[PDB]
Amino acid sequence: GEQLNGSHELENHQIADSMEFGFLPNPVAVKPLESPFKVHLEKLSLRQREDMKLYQTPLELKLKHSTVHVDELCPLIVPNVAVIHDYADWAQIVKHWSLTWTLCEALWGHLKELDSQLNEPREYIQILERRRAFSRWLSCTATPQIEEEVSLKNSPVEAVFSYLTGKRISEACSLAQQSGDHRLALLLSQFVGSQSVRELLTMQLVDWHQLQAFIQDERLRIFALLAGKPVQLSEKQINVCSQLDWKRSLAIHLWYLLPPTASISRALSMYEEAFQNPLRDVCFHLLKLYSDRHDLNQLLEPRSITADPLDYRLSWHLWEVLRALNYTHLSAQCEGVLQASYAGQLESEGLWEWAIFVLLHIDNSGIREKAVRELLTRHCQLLETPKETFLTQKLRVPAKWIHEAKAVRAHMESDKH
Amino acid sequence: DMIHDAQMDYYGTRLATCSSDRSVKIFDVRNGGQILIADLRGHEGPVWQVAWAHPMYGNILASCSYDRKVIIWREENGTWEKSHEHAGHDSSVNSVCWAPHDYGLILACGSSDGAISLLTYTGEGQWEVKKINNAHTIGCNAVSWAPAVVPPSGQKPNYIKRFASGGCDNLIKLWKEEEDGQWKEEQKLEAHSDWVRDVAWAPSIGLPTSTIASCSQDGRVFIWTCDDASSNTWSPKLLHKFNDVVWHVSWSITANILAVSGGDNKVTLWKESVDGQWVCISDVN
Repeated sequence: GEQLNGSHELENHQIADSMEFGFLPNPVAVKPLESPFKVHLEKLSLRQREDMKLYQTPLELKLKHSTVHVDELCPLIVPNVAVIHDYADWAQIVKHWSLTWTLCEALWGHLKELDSQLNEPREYIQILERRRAFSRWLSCTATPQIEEEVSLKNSPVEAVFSYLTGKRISEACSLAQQSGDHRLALLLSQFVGSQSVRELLTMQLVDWHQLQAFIQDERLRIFALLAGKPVQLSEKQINVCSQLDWKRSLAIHLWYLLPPTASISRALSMYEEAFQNPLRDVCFHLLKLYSDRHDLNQLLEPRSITADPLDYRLSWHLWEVLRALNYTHLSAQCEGVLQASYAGQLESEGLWEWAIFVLLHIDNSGIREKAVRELLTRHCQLLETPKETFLTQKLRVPAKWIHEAKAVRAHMESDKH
Repeated sequence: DMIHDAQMDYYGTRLATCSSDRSVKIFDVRNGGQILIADLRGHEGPVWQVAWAHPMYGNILASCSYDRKVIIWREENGTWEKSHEHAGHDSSVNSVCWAPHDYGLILACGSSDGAISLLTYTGEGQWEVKKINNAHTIGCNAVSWAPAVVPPSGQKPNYIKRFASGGCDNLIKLWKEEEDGQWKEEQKLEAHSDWVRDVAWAPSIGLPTSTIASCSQDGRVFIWTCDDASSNTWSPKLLHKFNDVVWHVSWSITANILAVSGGDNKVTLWKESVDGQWVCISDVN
């Protein structure tokens, strides 16, 4: 009768069963038939994927940089000195990830000029320095690619070209000298010279491509470079695009385009307009963001809705540095949204302390208060045990809030006051 | 044999459970290890869902059942006795839920007779029960509370006190505590082609864009949305459809990740992309 009775219950209930709901500190539990409870404490997978984050010391160091001023009621970050540069220490130089942070730093992070100067030219000098670092870095990545190609090249002239891609004028000049291409060698030294020599050279190319039954393919390429507009001119090294890394080509533009006339941003933009890059390539998107200086935010949203090359963490870190730096301007709401999911991604990890810290950089006071409050009380037990964790409450959590959550803990604990 | 619902305690310390054997077991999870603590038996029929009250009222846990009765078990020094019981419905009671701790200590129960009781607590062992007859046509399965939202004086605000609820009629009716004293059905939501199984009122990350999820026999999961405060507009959007029924749905707290339980004994996780379309982040188990 029990058997019949049970079946009776099921059909009316229309019961088939599986069950799952979020647990209070966002985990998931479903029915294990294997566990004795018949419930499984599922460690929610952490989307957040980054070694240093787990380590407590980075969080502490990170706090020192920030200056927390109260909101009116709650906390809020006011000065922040976070730099993409900082992250590098906590990363393998080899890792591509380090590359993204490093490049982002060279472009984005503020550059300091120790030497005193008159004033206005400082901007001029500073750009050169930044340009110098940036161009140098690109050469690092390109280097294996270029060198491999040169080793295979069966000519004297092509390599002289290849060295130039390397951004090594001197070696190319030397090779030219050795090759007997004496005249070319002299012209080569002109490179890195924004001089108006470009016009004469373009003239030479024009004259050639208006007759010139014969000119070496590579010699022309070198001339295309001195012209200053390598890929935006007629006798384009656009075709080269298939052959070399997009990055490799970008360097040529950066190195010879016309450094003085245009700013680093506009210049990079100039190159970018010419070629379309993999959407997925992270390194590439960063350049877009850099170049996009006038709609950085506007580009950011489309980067978001296209690929996920940017990790959740990076997006947040990027927004925060730029904002604090006054390097760029970003939507308060967009900035918060970026923060929220980061704060959440951290929470899922169980890194409540770190998660709380991030929550602080939230423009919306109402949202911040709710978010921080909810977390503090729920989690109050863990937050107490270490100084690093001590400092966390020390950040700017209101005193009432701290004890208040504590009180609730007591009632539950059944040991009060 | 087979459990039905099991929910972790606030402060993640205990873990109440209930299965079709009419037994409400409270385990304890310190360090990841499960350890029973009491087997509260008392239902003439299998227990369905179970919910922990807010530690602000001591340590309470309520469980409903197919026995048409609902039980509330208090705790006084290890003394897990039931301080109150309530059999105000004629048919089984598919679900229970507690109102956000600020409204007070209110408990919502949806039966299978198509009703909905609401136990409010008073000074002592007393409980008034404002009830809602014929709330759903063939019965009710889900009951979820709308997140406590705050609206120059010494007063604790009067909240909009809403709470959704799906049922056997396919409608997911929302509800509201009228200023005078009784609840009324602010709106209906008919997007499901068969029984609504569960309905979960996502918690507001302070954000005003309140959402709500539902799953039903048809095997579709909708995430109904409200574009702004005070505009009676709930525009459903389809999460996904499986060829088999979906039994439960729950919201992860921060990200608003949906745990979709149902279909092939499998449970799925979903997060709404920067694009608006919802995706499956992974497969559990």
